[PDB]
Amino acid sequence: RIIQTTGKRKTAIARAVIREGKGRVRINGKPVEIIEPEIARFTILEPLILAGEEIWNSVDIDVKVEGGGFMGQAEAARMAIARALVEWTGDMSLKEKFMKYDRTMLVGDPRRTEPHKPNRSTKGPRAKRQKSYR
Amino acid sequence: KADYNKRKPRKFGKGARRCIRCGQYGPIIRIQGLMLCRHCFREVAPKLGFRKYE
Amino acid sequence: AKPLNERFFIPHEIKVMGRWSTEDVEVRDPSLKPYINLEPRLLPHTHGRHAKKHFGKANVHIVERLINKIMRSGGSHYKVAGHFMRREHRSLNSKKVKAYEVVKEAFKIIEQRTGKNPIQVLVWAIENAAPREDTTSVMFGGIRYHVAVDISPMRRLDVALRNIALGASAKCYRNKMSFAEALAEEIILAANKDPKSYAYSKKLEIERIAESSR
Amino acid sequence: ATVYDVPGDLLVERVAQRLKEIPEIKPPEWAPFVKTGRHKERLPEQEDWWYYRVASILRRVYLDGPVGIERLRTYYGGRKNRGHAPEKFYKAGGSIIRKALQQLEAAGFVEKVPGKGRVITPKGRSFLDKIATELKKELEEIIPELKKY
Amino acid sequence: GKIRQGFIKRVARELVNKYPNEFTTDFEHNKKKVQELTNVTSKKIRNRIAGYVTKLVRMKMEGK
Amino acid sequence: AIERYFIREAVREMLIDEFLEKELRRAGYGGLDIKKTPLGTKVIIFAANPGYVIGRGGRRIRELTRILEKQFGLENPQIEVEEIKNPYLNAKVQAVRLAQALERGIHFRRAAYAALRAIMNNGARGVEIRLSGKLTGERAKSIRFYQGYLAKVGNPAETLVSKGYAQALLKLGVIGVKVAIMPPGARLPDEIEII
Amino acid sequence: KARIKIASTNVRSLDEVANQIKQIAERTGVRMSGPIPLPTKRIRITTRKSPDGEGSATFDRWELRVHKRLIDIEADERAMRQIMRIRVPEDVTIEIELI
RNA sequence: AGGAGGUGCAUGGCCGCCGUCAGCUCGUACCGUGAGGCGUCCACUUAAGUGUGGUAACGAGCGAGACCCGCGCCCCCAGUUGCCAGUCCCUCCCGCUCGGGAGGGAGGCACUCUGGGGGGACUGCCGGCGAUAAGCCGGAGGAAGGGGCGGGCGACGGUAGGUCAGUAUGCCCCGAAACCCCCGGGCUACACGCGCGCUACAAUGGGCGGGACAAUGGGACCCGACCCCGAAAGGGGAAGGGAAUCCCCUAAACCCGCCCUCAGUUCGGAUCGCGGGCUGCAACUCGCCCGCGUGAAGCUGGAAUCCCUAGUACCCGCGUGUCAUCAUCGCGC
Ligand SMILES: [Zn+2]
Repeated sequence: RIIQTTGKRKTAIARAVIREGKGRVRINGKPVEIIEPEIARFTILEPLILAGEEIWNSVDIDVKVEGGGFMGQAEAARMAIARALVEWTGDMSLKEKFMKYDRTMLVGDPRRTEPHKPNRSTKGPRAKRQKSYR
Repeated sequence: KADYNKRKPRKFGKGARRCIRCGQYGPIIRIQGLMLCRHCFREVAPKLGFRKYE
Repeated sequence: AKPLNERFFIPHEIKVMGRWSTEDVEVRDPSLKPYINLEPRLLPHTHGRHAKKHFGKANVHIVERLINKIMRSGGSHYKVAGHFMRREHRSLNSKKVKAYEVVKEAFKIIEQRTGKNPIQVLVWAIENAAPREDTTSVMFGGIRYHVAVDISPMRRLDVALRNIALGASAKCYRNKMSFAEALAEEIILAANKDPKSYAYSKKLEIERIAESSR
Repeated sequence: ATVYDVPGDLLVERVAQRLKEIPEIKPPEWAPFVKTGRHKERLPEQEDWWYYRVASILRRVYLDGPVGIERLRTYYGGRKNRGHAPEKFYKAGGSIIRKALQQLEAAGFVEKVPGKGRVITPKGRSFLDKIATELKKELEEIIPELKKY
Repeated sequence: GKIRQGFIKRVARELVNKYPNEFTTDFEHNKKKVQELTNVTSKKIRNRIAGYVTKLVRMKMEGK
Repeated sequence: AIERYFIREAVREMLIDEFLEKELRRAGYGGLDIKKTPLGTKVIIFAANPGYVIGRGGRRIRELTRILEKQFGLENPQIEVEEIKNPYLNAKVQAVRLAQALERGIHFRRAAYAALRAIMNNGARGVEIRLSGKLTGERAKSIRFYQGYLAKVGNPAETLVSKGYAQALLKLGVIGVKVAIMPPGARLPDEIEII
Repeated sequence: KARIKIASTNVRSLDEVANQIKQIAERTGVRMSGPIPLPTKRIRITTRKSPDGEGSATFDRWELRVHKRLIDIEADERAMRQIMRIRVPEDVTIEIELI
């Protein structure tokens, strides 16, 4: 038995497969334990800690992430892992725990980049050159 | 012997490209081979089929 | 340099930074208690959310707010310690990893020096650096009058955090002291109430001016 | 264990230390007098930077093989300080990469697939896997969460 | 602001006037009925018309 | 690439259209279109006055074929003429006719009113004509005549409304004429009916 | 097998041509792979609006979109003869390959 | 004939601004001798002359709205040039293999993705305010709560606002010259004042070795993998790609280890010497690139002043337009 889930953030897409195993979570071929920076590692690891030790050791996950930066990839992996755990467990208690902790774990982030416009487009959409007057 | 009032063959530079519609230098839009002066392209694009959905 | 266990630290419980708990942290004043957030959260990182929502800062962890505050450049259009600190490409703005590391180091230093919870020390510093009265102009008839007014708890907290961050930046600026060391010193001095802390000095000055214009 | 199971920096430094004993891998006669890339400012501060570079190249061939000189140059490039002009990314010199790949091939750790690049020989795979497994065995005591992998 | 346009108001009023028994207080029903009984072609326009009609029926039931 | 062929065809038809309009402005030019066929290409041109387009003795058509072949590079072109579906509904022909009348010497006010009345008699939701230039004095000015329903701003305005512009070369300068017409049966999104 | 590449500046013409090909294929009874819509090629050109330099800078973004579809059809005499006579409107462009 | 010769105070066309402001008008009627007035006013509401009610007015047109494009969630169809999760075979590696990992084949489209058609969000519901309506502030649910978020579309008129040096064009002028070609020089000068930017005045760092992660676009005298030579710039051969098949393309900021430890310094990178290359018919006036050597102001800034409300500002790199070479530049990512 396997379960597949997907997560998206910025421009990063993460596809996660959850199965029964020894609790070895691997991301892009690397163990999750040696992921850097520490902030990204914690971001990826939060759902497992929330779920608990027994479930973490019971199930294992394999994740493939493409696109975006390190933070975006970590967030996408976090979302995919949370969805996979929720679906696999099938219980609503941990689902409510996830909702009250961070509502966006199961619901993706809809924010995207605002297109640039003239008058310093390279700077950004609302950025503009300063006037001189006199 | 009457070899004058002739334009030298130029392969590169601002003098090697003319606006087909009006015959101009600096600028010429040659994206996808348009070879169209910027003003002419601005006033002709709808006929060519470009749309401004921005 | 740092030990491999610390480099690859793996938390197992829901506590701030995965190292310090908030069970024993106490807030004395009732004004700031509702807004001072001690919710269990190991990653103080909410991204840009809660900015759109009005009064959405009341549900953001203290450490997240401090990290965001220190993630800046200092100076710009204001002078603290009578100097500008316009650092453009050397600033921490938009570098949450660096801000997080700075806060972690500062908390470690505070814990080592004091023997008490760094979050508790931060709460004491915020309490001692939170002003209570200010002066503002009011327009009646055809002329304006300076009048002393109260400060809402949210503004108290924001001013306290801003003062702490500016003080740390000022005393780390162009010196031998690291930014984390400066932040730890700022928090310790603010908690201890000695005028040496910029936050406490600014609170005293604001209160004195409020009394004068009262 | 596998190369994927351990941090890159520790594995590459260990691999360079091991490669120090391989007679085929020796610095070129111009190694003392050459910067690693056009974007760099001053010479390397390590008297044995050649072995570190060779180890990194071997790891890159292992992970992303087949690879070529141009792609390795792109990887080994970086930002440059152009002075008053804004900084820009630049590639690295190809001589170091070419010589390192030739030396690795002579040692037998790398074999060239025509028109595709350089892949890792089974000998090189065994070498890297052995070093990685000893490194993981060392790391297991320090951190006990890697025992299940 | 979310204020009904003149043509939306007039269309909803005339529809409810002509067909009093074909509209109820359920927006899901009202949108379908508006679609069948009118040649509207835009989701937003049809939705706004249906909402206004539902409000009209609610007021009628209230008796005002 | 694929886009090169499309861009080349568009440029070629634009050049041919402009040249043919310049050559046949007096024949109520309305437009043209091309169709590729295995033997070659067939171009059909809409003209309200075929007589002039055909010319006399089959000389103008021969010259036009020769030009469209050698100058513009079209391969094996077959030129055909057709009647305008509604001469009073397309602005380009009407603008050209009004410019021709202005050049002839008819007073601008009466000419504009006559053209506008003719358009609305032939059928149109709305019409709007602007004349700009040295009208009634050295100081230039712009005047507008309008009646009916017309749209100027929005996607319906850019799609449904048909626009045309022309310049009349008077003795003492140039006068710009702009014509906007709303064809009958155009339905705005605002107005809807009940079934 | 035969590869059909159809490109056009309007979606409806491509839809009609694909529907015609689908009708031919289903009438013949041979296996057909549904039209694969390749990524649309959108070319954008930004041009300064003003014909001179005076005035605040403002630009217009002209855009042209080309839509492409791919079809794979089992190669047989009757079907290939039946699809060689497609209407192929002026805007649509057709490319035939055999493999 | 030709004119990049004057005239934008003779013009057409397009563009900035007042202004994405909400205003500008018409038919009949009414008042005033008349210029004009009413509707278009008053109270509330809206981003809006947007809407409700009162009214000497009743109706309508152009603006606004509406409309079109893209983003965000779900459903149907489609599966190659796109994707590889399950299943089978082959090869290789490790702790010698309980177990684990990598590549290729057949195979699948399951997930991502591409692109056509649909659903969804409509103040829809609950409480409150407003008058019970116009509407407004919160809450539930939800991907998206209040114009869902960002764009295109700029009315009657004016601005003798800029453009004849983009095209068109009236009059005047040159008309063997102001017309047309060719060579050389200039537009690149330099006591000085100013606008907008890049680099910095360092530890919120410089250097060295190592370790990770994108997207938009472009590619036929074109992009160029891959191989060989060179210390770098760069040179020689050359597969595939007419581009979901190949290339530009393993970005930087960020992370780990070491040196530097507050100093005009291992900050700063101007200014100059020698030498080696690339493009170009031609490189001194007047191009760009790399090696060694050199090492000027600058240690945070007066009065004053500018941008920005969320994936926005800041920080940091990349694509393209200009292009034989040259990007501290405009437009986007
Ligand atoms: Zn032109």
